[PDB]
Amino acid sequence: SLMRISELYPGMDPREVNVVGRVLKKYPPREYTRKDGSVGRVASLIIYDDSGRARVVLWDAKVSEYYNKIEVGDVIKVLDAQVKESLSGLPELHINFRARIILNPDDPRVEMITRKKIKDIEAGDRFVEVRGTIAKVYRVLTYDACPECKKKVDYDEGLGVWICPEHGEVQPIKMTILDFGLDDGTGYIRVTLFGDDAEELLGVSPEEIAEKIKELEESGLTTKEAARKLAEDEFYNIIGREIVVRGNVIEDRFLGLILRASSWEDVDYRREIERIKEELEKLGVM
Amino acid sequence: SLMRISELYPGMDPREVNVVGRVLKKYPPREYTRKDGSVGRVASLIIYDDSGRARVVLWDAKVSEYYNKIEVGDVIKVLDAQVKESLSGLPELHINFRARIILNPDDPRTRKKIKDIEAGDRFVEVRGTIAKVYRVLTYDACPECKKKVDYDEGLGVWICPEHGEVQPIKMTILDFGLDDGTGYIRVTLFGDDAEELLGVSPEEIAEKIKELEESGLTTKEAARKLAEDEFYNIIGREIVVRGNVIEDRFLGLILRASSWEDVDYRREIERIKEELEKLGVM
Amino acid sequence: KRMPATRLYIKDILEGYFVKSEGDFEPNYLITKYARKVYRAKIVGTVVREPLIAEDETYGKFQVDDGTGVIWVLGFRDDTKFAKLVRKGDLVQVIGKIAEWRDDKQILVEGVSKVHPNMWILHRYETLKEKIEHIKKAKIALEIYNQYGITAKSKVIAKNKGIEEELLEVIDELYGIM
Amino acid sequence: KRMPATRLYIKDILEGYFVKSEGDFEPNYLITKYARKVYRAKIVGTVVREPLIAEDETYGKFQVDDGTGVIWVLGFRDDTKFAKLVRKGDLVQVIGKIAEWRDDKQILVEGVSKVHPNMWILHRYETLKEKIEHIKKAKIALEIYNQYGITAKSKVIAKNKGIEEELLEVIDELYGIM
Amino acid sequence: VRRRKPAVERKISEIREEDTRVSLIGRVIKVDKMDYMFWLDDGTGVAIIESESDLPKVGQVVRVIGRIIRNEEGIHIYAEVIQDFSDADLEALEEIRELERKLLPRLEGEIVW
Amino acid sequence: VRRRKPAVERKISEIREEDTRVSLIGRVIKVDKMDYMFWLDDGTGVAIIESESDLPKVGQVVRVIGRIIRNEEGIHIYAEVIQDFSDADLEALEEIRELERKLLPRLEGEIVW
DNA sequence: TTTTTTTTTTTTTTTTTTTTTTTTTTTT
Ligand SMILES: [Zn+2]
Ligand SMILES: [Zn+2]
Repeated sequence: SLMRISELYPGMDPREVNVVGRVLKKYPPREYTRKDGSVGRVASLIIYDDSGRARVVLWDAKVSEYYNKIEVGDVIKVLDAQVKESLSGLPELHINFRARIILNPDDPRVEMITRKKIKDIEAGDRFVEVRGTIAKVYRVLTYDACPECKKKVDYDEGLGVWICPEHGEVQPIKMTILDFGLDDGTGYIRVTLFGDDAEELLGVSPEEIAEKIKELEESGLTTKEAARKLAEDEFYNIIGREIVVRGNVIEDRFLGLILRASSWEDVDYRREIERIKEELEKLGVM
Repeated sequence: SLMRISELYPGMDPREVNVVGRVLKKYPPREYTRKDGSVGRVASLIIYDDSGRARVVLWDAKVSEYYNKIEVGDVIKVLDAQVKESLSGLPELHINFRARIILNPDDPRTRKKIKDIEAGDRFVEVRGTIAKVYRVLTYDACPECKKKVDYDEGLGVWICPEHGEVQPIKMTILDFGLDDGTGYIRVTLFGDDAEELLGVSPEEIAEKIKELEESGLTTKEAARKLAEDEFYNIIGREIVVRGNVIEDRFLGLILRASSWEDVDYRREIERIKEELEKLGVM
Repeated sequence: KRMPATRLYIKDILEGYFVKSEGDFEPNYLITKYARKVYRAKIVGTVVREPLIAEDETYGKFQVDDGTGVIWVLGFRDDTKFAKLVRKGDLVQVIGKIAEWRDDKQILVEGVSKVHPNMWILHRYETLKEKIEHIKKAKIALEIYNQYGITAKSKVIAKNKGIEEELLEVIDELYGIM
Repeated sequence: KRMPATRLYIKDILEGYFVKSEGDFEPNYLITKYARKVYRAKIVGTVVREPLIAEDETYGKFQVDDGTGVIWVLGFRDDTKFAKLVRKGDLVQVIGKIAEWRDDKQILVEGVSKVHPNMWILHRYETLKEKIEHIKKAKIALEIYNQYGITAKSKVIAKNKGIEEELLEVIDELYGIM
Repeated sequence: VRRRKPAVERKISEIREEDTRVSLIGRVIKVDKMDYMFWLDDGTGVAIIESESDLPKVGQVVRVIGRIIRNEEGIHIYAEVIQDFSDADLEALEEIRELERKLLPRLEGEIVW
Repeated sequence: VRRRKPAVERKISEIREEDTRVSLIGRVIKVDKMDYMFWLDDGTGVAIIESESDLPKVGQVVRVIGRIIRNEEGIHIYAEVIQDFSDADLEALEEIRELERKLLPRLEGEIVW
């Protein structure tokens, strides 16, 4: 079969299931309770081919039959397995009575192991890719955040500790906030980057930003005033840079559409030129 | 003839008797009284060859004919003599009318099932499973008679009642039971045969017996303990034992095994095929 | 006295009728479907699983398969040593007392030792020979029992035909069980 | 609202018609020869001279050449910082408001940053694509204007042909200028 | 209660569909030390024996007790027990297998209570 | 009022007599570190580039903007700007130069007021 | 041919901070 892990989908015919993968992870076998009250065994592995990864779940006698025979780095071939949706929406291979596994198979596969213009953007838009120029820098600042939920933590002066409303006493991490604007030639949209993505774009450490914010606040400025000042005085160099942002669009009750960018990346010029060539062909140029 | 003195037996055919021997001893001629009341003569000599010694008894005219002609160191050839059992159970050569002597001759010189076994049985072959291990121990023995030797604290030497001051050898004793499917019998192996079955040296067994005795156990208690604790692995093994059956006044039939050997499976299968043919299978 | 260990197929032990002696000193025995009174068993098979030794060393056990059946072999206290001797895959000969636990017959190990593959062949030959010998004798004894029962006349007739008196009692006991 | 920065050739800015809004809050804009209303400009060129920073730091300026024209880029007061960023020879992308000083169009710097040579190529491709798109739309809008002018009927016809209502007003304003 | 099914003695050519655990006796002709598999020839056929840990030697006579695995690639035996049958009299074994085949059903059928 | 003439994009082989400031793109083949001159090859020819301060490396792809100097020794370019064009897709640049050559004159000529 | 002597038997098991969007004019 030429089938790849990327082609698996939940509820696909087990008779079509024929994939190979190298074992990346093996988890310990576990007990589980059956509907009849008895106790069975279940064990999970993670495998991958040239296309992607899949969880492989060995059930009951399949654990005794194969689990100790498999090791990390080995390749297995999986046949006739049921495909289920994992808790993260991804395909998993269930090795029940019907399924088979071939250890280190003889198989040829073994050796191989949305763009939207700003003018079209709407409120609540999800997974939008926008390529444009950084046009304005609103605010640059850092706040103490919980390392788990990334929410703002409060300093308790009575106990001398940092308190997260969700996780209690935590060790705070410095979270960077970058608010700017982006222009694509057909529209303008506000953009917000957080932590590691913002630090990567700014090219300055969050600890260094915190020190500069402190100097500004000591001079008689509030947190709001100091954040706007640092963006204009030190991070104005970022304006004019062409970037690709991906995120979801939320509508602020006065600020308008704000693009909460999950990631940013440098422009792939050949990809962009190909998009333009498509548009030129539509106009009757080529 | 190639016959040796060691091959003589009482009542053997005098026509087969043909031995040579050097004269070791000559006793004086004596008179003896005949059944008819007359008086005869009899004289005895001791001769030996490369195999053993024999008393030679010259009767009546054979004394006059040969006695003075023979001397110590001379070799004689004895023919056609009657062989009798001496008072010590050994063969003697009787030189009567029929016999001849040549002075300084020119001469170059059964499978039985345990259910069928009885007390006093001799040369019995029994194939069965080792079922129990009674005792494993070693004792100091005489290298000649293999009997238990006594240590004398006054002289610091080992004394054998039969051979005197001797160098003791360690003798292994293995007492176990054997089962053949039709019966059960006690078995005893000695020395080299027992060591071969146990797969442990007698010196090593003596050391283990010493450790057990030091702990507060007697020789009897230590022998039973070592058999159960270390030699229990021998149980379940199929073997062939050969020996004589003696009846103990309370322990019952004990098979004193002269030898033991591994089972010849093809020989045993052939015996079973014979039994199957008798049942109308083949 | 010490009665014999009977060479049998595991199937014959498993299908038998265990008899618990009410006396604290009387030996337990089994009566096979072919009216064979068995006090001790002698079997030859393969150890199919790695032995089971209880952590507290109170018991040790191992499984033996001979082709006709599968039986457990148990050693208690220091007798756990017997189970430690064997390993998964060993071809062994076992002698012991027949026991019944949870209505399943088993063997209380008296001895276990590794055997040559030709011993397994010898065992099969002996087992079949003894089985035929016993069945033919029990068939004649059953006819005597159905005609006369357990009487002084039937005991004389049984001796004349090479049948032991005990065999008629085993038939009567088996009829009482069934 | 915040209208878009239009990607154009420097020549198109230079040849345009600057429109000064009379209101103190209204944004100034430019109308190109192809009837394109431009509030902000987005250009990609090379800095041809070392920047000019006034000694008193009141203004900072730098020159950009794109092959089709040469334009000055100005930053005032603290915005002088933009001119300090660049150096002679840098290949940069500039966004800003179009201004006219001494009847010469220029760019009031909003942002300037160094770009990869492939960005200059991407800029040329986008500039040409947008130009063709605009010209074809303006040609149809000009025919509508010559036939009907700025009427309720012409606005409906313009929407049907994918033309914005604002485009007809730009044509009328351009005719008034010329 | 899934009691352990005794290994059914078979020849490679006589393996049945309903058989789940078998006992085969043959000679090793090929050993794959990477996929842990070996080729067993008994005279009646060749079976592919998948082993977990014990790999025999080429030319060794062995007895295998294993579970039968039926897949799209064929029928292979997942070996549970592999014993050295190098000194075993297979002629005698064959003779006793025939004796059991003939006499065992007759002995059971003689019971007329 | 001598306003700065924009750099005219040319190939070395297409340089015209009337050209005073040009933009050339090529690979450096030789650098004279004493006379501050370097040899630029674009595929269509080789031009001698006289530099004031910036000297590129041999084998480096560079874009040069310079004034043309016409003397008895030949035509050399007095380099004003030298940019690193090492990662530049010259295939794409060549394609856009041809698109501009074809379409720009047609777009200007479409104006019928 | 040997040491030393009391035979055998039952029963026991496990996703974030904090919130008011954009805009003109100034140039040696
Ligand atoms: Zn938290
Ligand atoms: Zn002695």
